[PDB]
Amino acid sequence: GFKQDIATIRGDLRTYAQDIFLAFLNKYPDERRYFKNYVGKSDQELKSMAKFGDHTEKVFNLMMEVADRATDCVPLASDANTLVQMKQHSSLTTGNFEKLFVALVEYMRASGQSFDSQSWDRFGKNLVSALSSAGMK
Amino acid sequence: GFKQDIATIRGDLRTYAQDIFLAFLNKYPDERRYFKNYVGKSDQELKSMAKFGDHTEKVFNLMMEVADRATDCVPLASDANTLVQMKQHSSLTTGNFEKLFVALVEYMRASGQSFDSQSWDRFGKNLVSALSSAGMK
Ligand code: HEM
Ligand code: HEM
Repeated sequence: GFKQDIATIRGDLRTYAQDIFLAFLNKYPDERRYFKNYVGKSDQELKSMAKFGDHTEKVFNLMMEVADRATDCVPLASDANTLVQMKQHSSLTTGNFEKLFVALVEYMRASGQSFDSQSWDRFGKNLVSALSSAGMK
Repeated sequence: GFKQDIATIRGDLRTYAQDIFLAFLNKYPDERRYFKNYVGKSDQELKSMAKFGDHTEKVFNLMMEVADRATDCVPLASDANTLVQMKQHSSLTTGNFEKLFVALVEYMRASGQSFDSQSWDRFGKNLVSALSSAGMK
């Protein structure tokens, strides 16, 4: 289920983080604009970039922490606030977060693994509602 | 579902509040110790006590608001905080609340209405979880 999924992703965090983030960037090309050093690079080129692996891993590490702290897939208000006031997110709207989770859910469904995709869909929706109440447009 | 259940209970609150609270007290006789004037009385006698109906209704008026304010059966941290800080609850532990929901879920399953008993069970567990986080033993 949801808790096992967190253990699965953490077990090979580097791999899952890179593949899911690329799935996100290629599904929503407009999103790459927020990350100027990823522009004009193929998937393999990015997988070779030290900063790419490190950053994506850090993004997913925090996502897993938030997911582990949640109750019945509902994130803590404090975690939502933390994501909203991070300077790196100053610019962002809930729309950007919805797209990430759509790509994440689609990735899980398309993989071979037995992820609890329904819970992740729920988690993403609840997280987006939480960002909204936290003041994100 | 859960949201419709809130509307159903609100539509005949006094009746539902008394029957469920009576179900609670009769399943757990020991819990009546927290309510001084309820010992040694039959159900019909309690229902004729103005104080019994007035307080049970107020208890359910608030319970429905907490449920209404919840996201995915997960109550707001602030509502959990209010329940723990209420002076009338200074001597309670999460066990008392757990028993109340066991009785409430049993009541719904035994009735003939189409209540979403599974959701109320989840709500009860998540609320107990929230009470513990708010400092309740
Ligand atoms: C709830 C999901 C998300 C989490 C947990 C998260 C987490 C993080 C973290 C921890 C960092 C700092 C990285 C470091 O330490 O170097 C970061 C940076 C950043 N995030 Fe997020 N993020 C999320 C969603 C998003 C979304 C949806 C966007 C926009 C499509 C976004 C855009 C950025 C950008 C532009 C940076 C700075 C760029 C960089 O580090 O190269 N993030 N994020
Ligand atoms: C989350 C479920 C609960 C809610 C929303 C709730 C709500 C309330 C409210 C609003 C009052 C004040 C009523 C007034 O104005 O007189 C009250 C009083 C009280 N509650 Fe609770 N309560 C809950 C659970 C419990 C439990 C599980 C117990 C322990 C069996 C309990 C014991 C009491 C007592 C002893 C009083 C004061 C005695 C009395 O009013 O006659 N409550 N509660």
